[PDB]
Amino acid sequence: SEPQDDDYLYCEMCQNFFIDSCAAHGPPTFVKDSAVDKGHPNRSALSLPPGLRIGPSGIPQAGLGVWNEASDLPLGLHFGPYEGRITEDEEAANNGYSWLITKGRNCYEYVDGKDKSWANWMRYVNCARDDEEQNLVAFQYHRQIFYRTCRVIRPGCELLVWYGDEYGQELGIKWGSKWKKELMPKPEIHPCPSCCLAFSSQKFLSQHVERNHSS
Ligand SMILES: [Zn+2]
Ligand SMILES: [Zn+2]
Repeated sequence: SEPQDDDYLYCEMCQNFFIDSCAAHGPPTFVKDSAVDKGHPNRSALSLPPGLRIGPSGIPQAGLGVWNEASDLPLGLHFGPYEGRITEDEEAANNGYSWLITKGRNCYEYVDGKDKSWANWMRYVNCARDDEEQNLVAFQYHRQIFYRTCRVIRPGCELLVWYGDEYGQELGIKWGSKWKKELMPKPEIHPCPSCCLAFSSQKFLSQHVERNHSS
C-alpha cells in the first residue's frame, strides 16, 4: 500500500508533510462543528464552533465573514470538512461557495456550499487577498476540503483562507508524482504584534511595522 496524494497532512511548524501524526509535534487537532441537522434553514450558521463569530467582514464588499473571538487558535489547527452538494456542474465553479475536489487523471468534482441548508459554517469564511493576511490554508484531504491554520490566530482577527499546491489544479497536475513524499528551503512566518498580518521575513515585517505602527 501507498498513500494517495490527498492522504497527507502538513505540519506548519516543521513545514513538511506527514501521515496521521507529526513525528516532532504529534497529532493535529481537528475541531468539530456544532452538530445540527443536514436540512435546517440556518444549518450553516448554527454549525459554527464555539469561539468563532459570523459578522461583517473587514474586507470591503465581502459582506459576512468569520472572526476568531474567544482565544488564540493555535498553529496547525484543522477545520472541516467543508460541506455542501457534490456536483460536476461547472456552473458551480465561480459561484462564490464551491471548491474543486480532484480525483486524479485530470478529473475533478466540486463541493458547493451555496445552499445554507446543506453547507456548513465554512461557507462564510472569506478568501484572503494576499499572503500577508492569509491565516488559513484550504487543502484536500480524503477527497474533502479542510482548512488549517497557518498562523496563531489571535482574538479579533478575521479568518481568511487561501490555497496552494495542496489544492485543485496544482494538486491535480502533480497527481501521482509522490512530490509530497519527497519533501518529507523552509518558509518563514513572522507575525506582526500589532495587527493580524504576517510576513515571509524579518525585513518585510520591519518595513511593515515602520509604515503602519511605529517608527
Ligand atoms: Zn511537526
Ligand atoms: Zn501590523
